[PDB]
Amino acid sequence: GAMGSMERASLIQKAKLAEQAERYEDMAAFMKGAVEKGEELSCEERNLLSVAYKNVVGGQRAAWRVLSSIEQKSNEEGSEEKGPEVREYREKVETELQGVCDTVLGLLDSHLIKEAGDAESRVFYLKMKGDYYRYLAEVATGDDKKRIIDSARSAYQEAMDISKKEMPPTNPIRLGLALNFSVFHYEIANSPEEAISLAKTTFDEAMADLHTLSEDSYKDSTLIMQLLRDNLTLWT
Amino acid sequence: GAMGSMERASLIQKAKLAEQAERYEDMAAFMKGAVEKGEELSCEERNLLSVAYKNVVGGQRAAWRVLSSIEQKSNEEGSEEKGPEVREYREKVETELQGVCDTVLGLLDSHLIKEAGDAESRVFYLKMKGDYYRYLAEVATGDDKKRIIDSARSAYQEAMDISKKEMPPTNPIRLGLALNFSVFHYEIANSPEEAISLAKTTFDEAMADLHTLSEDSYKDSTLIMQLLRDNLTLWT
Amino acid sequence: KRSESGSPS
Amino acid sequence: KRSESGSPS
Ligand SMILES: [Ca+2]
Ligand SMILES: [Ca+2]
Ligand SMILES: [Ca+2]
Ligand SMILES: [Ca+2]
Ligand SMILES: [Ca+2]
Ligand SMILES: [Ca+2]
Ligand SMILES: [Ca+2]
Ligand SMILES: [Ca+2]
Ligand SMILES: [Ca+2]
Ligand SMILES: [Ca+2]
Ligand SMILES: [Ca+2]
Ligand SMILES: [Ca+2]
Ligand SMILES: [Ca+2]
Ligand SMILES: [Ca+2]
Ligand SMILES: [Cl-]
Ligand SMILES: [Cl-]
Repeated sequence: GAMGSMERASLIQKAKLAEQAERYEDMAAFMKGAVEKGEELSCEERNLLSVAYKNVVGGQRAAWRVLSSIEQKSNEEGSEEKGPEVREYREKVETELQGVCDTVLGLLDSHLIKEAGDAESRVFYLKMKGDYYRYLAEVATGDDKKRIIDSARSAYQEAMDISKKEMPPTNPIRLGLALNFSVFHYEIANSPEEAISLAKTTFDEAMADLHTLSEDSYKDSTLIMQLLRDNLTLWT
Repeated sequence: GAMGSMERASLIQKAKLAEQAERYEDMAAFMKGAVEKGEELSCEERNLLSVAYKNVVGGQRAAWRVLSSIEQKSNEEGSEEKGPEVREYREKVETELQGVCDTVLGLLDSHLIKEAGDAESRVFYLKMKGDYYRYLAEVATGDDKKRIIDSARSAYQEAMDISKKEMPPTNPIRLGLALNFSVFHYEIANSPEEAISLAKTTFDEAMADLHTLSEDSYKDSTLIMQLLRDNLTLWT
Repeated sequence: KRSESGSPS
Repeated sequence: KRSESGSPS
């Protein structure tokens, strides 16, 4: 596309600059360009891709929630008729959000996942696939919602199976995957007990493996473990 | 343009929704559409236009400063050569910023200012003209900079002349104009003494008129007076 | 209050 | 530290 004429290394360099400038739309466009060069991504590059799109979709999700809340209040009894504008604008934001999710899922399918053979890369991409289907699920309604939910579940499950076989219980990718899958269970799949069980077992198995880690790795793992703990406190 | 098919009232309604959702690019596009309907703007609508573009250009200015700082460090002695990418990306952001400023100045010239006859509207628009020329001046270099600086000065001066004749010293528009013109003097025009004198006299003349105001108007005026005071403390 | 998911770095 | 300008409302 528009980044076809720019060197891979220049795209990565500019993605890092965009991050520093908090220009996340630009960062995402640069990283999309880098992916489309067709080479596999390094660990650092994978994280740049994730940071970029997470921030973009994050703003869209926050906006969608604001607009959805206003729309829901408009349909209460006693609320005055204000015309189609709230629905229209919520739909506009929703369509843009779905577009970003579709873009990410497209990159994963063409061809990041199929070329990812190492556990660290494959789990990372399958987790991302689950996350972006989860974001689609947040705004979906009806039967389409069922299929989207199943797609998220399937991606997370494949990632979980690999992570349990190939990574230690303290591995930050494994921990972040378990965290997000537990959120899926609680917030999307109407399965709070599964969410709680997953978070608890993940936390406890990580706790038992902390003794193997360096100071720096200990910091990395315990940061994510704290998020599991925070959710468990909210949920119980 | 793209908003040509949407009702004026619907554009205003959606601008307010966009503000609530912190979607300032959308807010600006809606307000541009509203202006292009060709009717004059109410006080509330003028404030929506200002809020929208202030937030858009604000993000661009913050990004530009980050990138300019990196670029300046790259040209220090001992700094390793990293290629054209920093300059290129700074130029990209700069061009987008200049585009937004040009859009605002275009709306003011076609035809907001010429149709504005009341002091509140005319001063508001002339202040905006000064502000957006000031933002252009921040990124300008050389002789072009001189002309841009003069354009900012001229707009602010016309606004000041009207405000002094037609508005009380505590009027929030008058106060905000004096504040921004003082910033122009200090940050753009290399005239710190003029900045200090303007801020001091503005503050003192407002102080002396506070006794005429309601509780609510007192709050409005004193908020802006505090900004004058904050700058004076920084500058002296 | 919403559940917290991970934050990329 | 930069000078503060007004904030629209
Ligand atoms: Ca090449
Ligand atoms: Ca009623
Ligand atoms: Ca309406
Ligand atoms: Ca829809
Ligand atoms: Ca139970
Ligand atoms: Ca402990
Ligand atoms: Ca609790
Ligand atoms: Ca009409
Ligand atoms: Ca060197
Ligand atoms: Ca380079
Ligand atoms: Ca330039
Ligand atoms: Ca002096
Ligand atoms: Ca006092
Ligand atoms: Ca001082
Ligand atoms: Cl819309
Ligand atoms: Cl660029």
